[PDB]
Amino acid sequence: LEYKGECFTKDNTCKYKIDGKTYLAKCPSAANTKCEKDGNKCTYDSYNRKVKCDFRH
Repeated sequence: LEYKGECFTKDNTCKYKIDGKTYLAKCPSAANTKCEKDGNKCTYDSYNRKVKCDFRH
């Protein structure tokens, strides 16, 4: 199951939490996966080691 993580402002940044220790993740600069406001939604896939960010409302 995808991990629950958040993203940062347009500065392109993401922080996810994992059982045991917490780590940080980076998101793409794509306007489709970018962040207009810090604290937006974010996701990190360990299967593909790819981190995708999404924003809504």
